[PDB]
Amino acid sequence: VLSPADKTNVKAAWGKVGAHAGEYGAEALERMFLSFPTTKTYFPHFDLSHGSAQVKGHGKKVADALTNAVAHVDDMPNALSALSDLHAHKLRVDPVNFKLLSHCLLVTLAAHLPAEFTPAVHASLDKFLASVSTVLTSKYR
Amino acid sequence: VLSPADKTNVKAAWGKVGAHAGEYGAEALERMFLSFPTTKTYFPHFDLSHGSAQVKGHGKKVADALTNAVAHVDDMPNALSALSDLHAHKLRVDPVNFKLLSHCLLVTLAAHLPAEFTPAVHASLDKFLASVSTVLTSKYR
Amino acid sequence: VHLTPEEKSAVTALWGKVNVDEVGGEALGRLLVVYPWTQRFFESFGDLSTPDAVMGNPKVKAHGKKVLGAFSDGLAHLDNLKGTFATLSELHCDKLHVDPENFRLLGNVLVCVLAHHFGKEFTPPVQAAYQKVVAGVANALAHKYH
Amino acid sequence: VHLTPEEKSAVTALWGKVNVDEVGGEALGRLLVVYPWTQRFFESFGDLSTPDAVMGNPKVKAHGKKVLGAFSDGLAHLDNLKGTFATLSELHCDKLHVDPENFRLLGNVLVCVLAHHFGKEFTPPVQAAYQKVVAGVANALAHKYH
Ligand code: HEM
Ligand code: HEM
Ligand code: HEM
Ligand code: HEM
Ligand SMILES: O=C(O)[C@@H](COP(=O)(O)O)OP(=O)(O)O
Repeated sequence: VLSPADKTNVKAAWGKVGAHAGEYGAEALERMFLSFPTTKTYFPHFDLSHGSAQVKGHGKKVADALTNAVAHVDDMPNALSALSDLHAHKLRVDPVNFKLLSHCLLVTLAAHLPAEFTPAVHASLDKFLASVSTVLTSKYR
Repeated sequence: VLSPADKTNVKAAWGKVGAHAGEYGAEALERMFLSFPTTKTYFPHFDLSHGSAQVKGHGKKVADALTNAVAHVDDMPNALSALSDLHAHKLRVDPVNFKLLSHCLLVTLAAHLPAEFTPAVHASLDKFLASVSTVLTSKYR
Repeated sequence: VHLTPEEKSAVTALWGKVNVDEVGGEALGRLLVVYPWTQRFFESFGDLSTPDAVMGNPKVKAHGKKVLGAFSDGLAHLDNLKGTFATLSELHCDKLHVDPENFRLLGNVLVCVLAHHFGKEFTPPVQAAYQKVVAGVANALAHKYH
Repeated sequence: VHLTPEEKSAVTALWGKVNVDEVGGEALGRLLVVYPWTQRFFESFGDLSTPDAVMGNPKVKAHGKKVLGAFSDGLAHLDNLKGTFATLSELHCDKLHVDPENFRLLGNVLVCVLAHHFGKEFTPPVQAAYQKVVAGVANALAHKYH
């Protein structure tokens, strides 16, 4: 549950990604694939090699949904309705994976926003990523 | 989210538990202590031997909160706030353990309700337990 | 896995009484019902829209028997599950693309079917040994993923 | 711990530039702040009611260098993180009663403090050998639990 310090903090960090959110969506995917190889069973159709176009474009898709969750921090459920549906009924990623990719988004952020990735910004993003994960998997059954 | 049939299913399996709840809560707990020994780390001050009455007394406690959640199945968040406060701020039980105990509970019912433990009814109880654990860890951070 | 001999005896004597044809059908089908997303792999098995369409589907019933017969054969190799399951590990990775976590879902669903069937006979200590066996299989199956 | 030499030479070479003091202090305090329930084992440390009351506490701090302190040494026995950690294993269990899961939590905060700190240098591939390291640690710290 995001408190007002939480949303403020996510609004801030996120603001600084700006223009690189896609660059970062893609390396978050690239850290995951390599640190958690099992995550790869969902992209058997993608080239997963370094600097693949598929991954890169996928990086942006995802980045943009994150962005769109930042903006609608108070109405995720509605901001993300279409997407939970997509994940619950078509993709069916096992819920446990949401946490492996959240964690790679954290690392990536940490590594690119050293001044702002403070303990409380860290704690905030974490709770963030956790509630978008909860919203994606909310219609699984 | 519990659908009308999940409710009906849980109102009904729980209804047969009827008077064994306590007994059964006590069994869920030993199942848990034995299969997932990491769970004993929260009950260091307990006697964790077969038939300990500390166990028999804790089981009934647990079973009464399930019984209450069932009875307030339409307002579980409020019915159990009190329990979430407790668990979030005083026991500080890592979330992962709710999932292990919900499993020993499913196993215990499975074992006592031969007849009622249908696929449909298994499903319902699984979603059920999962939403009581979600309520209980809701205030963790 | 590291089972006592009183644990590998219990596993083994019980297992002895299971009807694998019908317990594989019941554990695979309860999986597709309680963890519906698991159906992602079985589109070609037909109708799985309802619990009875799944549990009675003859393809579900016939796949469940393949799974447990396999499961049954590693029970003879408790001391070598990795070796036992390595070509099925590669099969599931390399070709079917099954997230290993599926494997831990089914061992738990297996554990509730045994309880369901043996009743009082699946005691706390028999469950704790099966919990070990199923985690051994889950892992042995997941070994060769890459 | 299935580590390639590539992987190990990667791990070893980064570690070498680690200030254990500041990294172990920052690692244990982010834990206390991110996952507030891990705090249940340190109330004796003082005021932990704020990221700063937390970040700043000498106790958390010195308990961080101490903990990172023993992490450093297992990296010296990546080949046996099971006997390198056995005693610390039974003390965590048998005296301190820490749920091993906290162990997983720390590994994850660790890996984010390394990233934080080495920015550009902690690469997808360096992150991944590290992920194998903090998971063999959690597992060796966790294996004498009973
Ligand atoms: C933070 C959590 C996540 C977010 C915001 C997210 C977002 C997205 C978005 C925005 C799309 C594009 C759909 C479209 O318009 O075509 C997508 C598709 C997809 N997602 Fe997710 N996703 C998340 C977690 C996951 C995870 C953890 C996995 C698997 C490990 C996953 C597997 C997939 C796959 C396989 C696709 C479709 C690939 C394709 O056909 O291009 N997602 N996701
Ligand atoms: C579905 C889940 C759960 C329910 C309904 C539940 C319910 C309860 C209830 C009613 C109490 C008694 C409080 C009182 O004194 O009024 C309690 C206490 C306690 N529970 Fe939970 N609990 C759940 C999950 C867990 C889990 C998973 C663990 C640990 C692995 C846990 C550890 C504790 C501990 C250590 C206490 C303190 C009890 C004592 O010292 O007597 N609980 N819980
Ligand atoms: C848990 C222990 C398991 C064992 C021992 C096992 C064993 C098997 C066997 C023997 C086969 C056929 C191999 C072949 O055709 O060469 C197979 C195929 C298959 N397995 Fe598994 N399996 C297990 C779990 C799972 C789980 C949990 C899933 C996913 C929900 C799964 C998904 C599949 C699929 C999709 C097929 C191919 C079916 C087809 O189109 O023919 N299996 N498995
Ligand atoms: C991640 C791997 C960890 C390692 C290698 C580690 C290592 C240590 C060491 C070397 C000690 C000193 C013990 C002594 O006096 O002999 C210690 C004490 C302790 N550790 Fe761990 N630690 C780890 C993680 C954790 C975590 C995550 C927690 C809980 C949040 C924890 C809780 C404690 C506590 C409560 C003590 C007692 C401190 C005291 O003496 O007050 N440890 N640990
Ligand atoms: O931790 C284990 O799983 C291993 C070993 O092998 P690796 O799979 O780690 O390569 O010993 P075990 O625990 O089965 O008795």
